[PDB]
Amino acid sequence: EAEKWLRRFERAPDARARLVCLPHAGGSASFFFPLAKALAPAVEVLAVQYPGRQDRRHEPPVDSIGGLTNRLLEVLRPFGDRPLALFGHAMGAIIGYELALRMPEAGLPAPVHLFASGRRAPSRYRDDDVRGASDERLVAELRKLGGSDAAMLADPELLAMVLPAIRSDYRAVETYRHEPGRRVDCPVTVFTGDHDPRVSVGEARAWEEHTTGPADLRVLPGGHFFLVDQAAPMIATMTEKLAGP
Ligand SMILES: [Cl-]
Repeated sequence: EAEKWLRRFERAPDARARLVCLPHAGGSASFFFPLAKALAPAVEVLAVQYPGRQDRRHEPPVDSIGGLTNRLLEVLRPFGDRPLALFGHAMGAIIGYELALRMPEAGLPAPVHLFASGRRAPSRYRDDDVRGASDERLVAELRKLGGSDAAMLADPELLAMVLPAIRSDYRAVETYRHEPGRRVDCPVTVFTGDHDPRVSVGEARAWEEHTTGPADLRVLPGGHFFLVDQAAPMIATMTEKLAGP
């Protein structure tokens, strides 16, 4: 079951760290294929494939962020024989955070780093009536990813197969409620787009309130999907953070 959830596009047997990579609500494991190539051999990428995406399109979407986290903790166990860092974008950032919080009590060594991309701090909310994604937002964000994910849009048969799950997960993201007063103990490095309407700089810096460790905010040029255009400076930052304590 572990490799149905986790895709290893580039084996790196001598890697000093594994990086669990969690996509946004629309995204699939394949989004992270170039990162896997980029980070190996020093870091081994484990790209997460949520139920309902790509090859898992026939599976029902998860019941909640809580449930997804529960299921992912069990899946990550076999991979705990080396240090785990988490990278997540938007929805993925939330799950990354919840994983990080739960890992030690679940019987995994504490994560070595949390990279939170394109997401306001877990304690930060907005009174904006956003309880899910509009169809126009959903499609816009798929197009932005390019690759196999954007390709679905010219494939209405396959799009029909994955839409229910993607919609459900966007609703999960807005139904999400953090546990107040919790902090991870690992370093948190925050990536955010300078003109992302969904994440303000204050909201991004507020991740410092969710760790007892160092918090490093990096604002990069771009919107909600800045990470596509800004992969190089991000990868430079990630490789350095993961090359030391
Ligand atoms: Cl999302």
